[PDB]
Amino acid sequence: AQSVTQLGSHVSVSEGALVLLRCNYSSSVPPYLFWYVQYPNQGLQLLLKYTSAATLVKGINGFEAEFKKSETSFHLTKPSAHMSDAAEYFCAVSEQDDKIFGKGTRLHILPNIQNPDPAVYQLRDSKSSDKSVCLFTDFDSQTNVSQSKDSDVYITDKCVLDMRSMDFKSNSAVAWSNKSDFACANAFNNSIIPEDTFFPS
Amino acid sequence: ADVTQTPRNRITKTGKRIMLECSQTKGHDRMYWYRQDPGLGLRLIYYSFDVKDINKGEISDGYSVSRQAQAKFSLSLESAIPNQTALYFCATSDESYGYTFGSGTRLTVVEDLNKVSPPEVAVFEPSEAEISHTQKATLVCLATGFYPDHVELSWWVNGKEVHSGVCTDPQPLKEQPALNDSRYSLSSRLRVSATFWQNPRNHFRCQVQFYGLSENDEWTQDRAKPVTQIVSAEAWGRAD
Repeated sequence: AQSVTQLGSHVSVSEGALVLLRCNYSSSVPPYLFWYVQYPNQGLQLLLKYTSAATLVKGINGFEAEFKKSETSFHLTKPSAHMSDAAEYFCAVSEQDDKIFGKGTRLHILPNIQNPDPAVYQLRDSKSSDKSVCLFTDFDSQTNVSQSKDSDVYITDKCVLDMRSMDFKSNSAVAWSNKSDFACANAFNNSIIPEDTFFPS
Repeated sequence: ADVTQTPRNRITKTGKRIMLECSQTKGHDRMYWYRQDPGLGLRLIYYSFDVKDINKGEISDGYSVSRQAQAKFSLSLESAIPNQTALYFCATSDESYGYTFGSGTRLTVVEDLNKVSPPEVAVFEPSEAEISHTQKATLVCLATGFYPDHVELSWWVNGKEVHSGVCTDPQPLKEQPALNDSRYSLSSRLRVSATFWQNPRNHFRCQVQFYGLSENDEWTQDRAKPVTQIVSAEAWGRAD
């Protein structure tokens, strides 16, 4: 192999939709090819590999990949995206008869949110005197959260929780500041939020 | 091939020699050391086909290796620098690209150990307004003021670790982005039924494992030595 190319460090798929992660290689002689997954905080696990036998290779969990010589590709697919598919995926190739990894792609699964109920809530320190944070939650995946424009205001990326007790998934982002004039009513002013976001009293 | 590597986690100062060790039980000729960095995948440092063969990979500069035995392949950072901060993976292979990877070594090189600092951790209780509006209750944990960026956060409800209902930020943010040795902060949420939160019998704990100094390290400040340690915060359910 000269090389292996995955493009898009971060990609999205809707929950329930076809997963397709793209890999291309450059090698005149067909190489062996590999897809590895890395779930967060863990090591690398082999999903499947092409080793010059079947061109349609099947791996665990309904993963498959077709080796296509004529388009120099080995795209990884799975029938339906589940929230537990959130991971980094690396395609890789044999080189110099003795050893190479693509740069990886992180798969983000957008939850199917049938009844969004966007809201900004204020939360109080269990102890404290008296600190608090603001929680933007329950929006669908047409909303994204922008980073803050006040350097004393901190705002996290949106994060999806999959609450198993009730088979319920939700998005949220957190904001906080030690500043005196910080109000949750203003915390997310640099983001485009739903026109019907709930702002309690 | 139980492939094992040591250490698992390590913090070091710039300029120290650091040694990482890979061992195997299956006696494969071929052993490898890779580093992983975000956006770059796994890059090969060095590799070896026998006790008498060492070969450079793409990023061998700053590193040396020794193949001391069929079973063992050692990686050294001769003089550690901050851009050597990374996850390091060793691997063995058979003669048909059947790789076995070790579980990883997380290495952080810092310039000045005086800046090491454990997190402050706080739990923020659910909004009454959320409870009323949704019949659900989101707890927030905040870990702040920590350095280096080398933590693990978990949630515990009745003394058992929980993964359901949780989301933790994938990376901490910098408290002072304009500073090379800025401290970090990290958030997490744990959502339960408003029923479960409502029970004044239920106990919730956010636990942060911090990786810092060891007992070996000199400490000259009046503040607490910032050793590897756990920092928690808790809350109890309210009837209301």
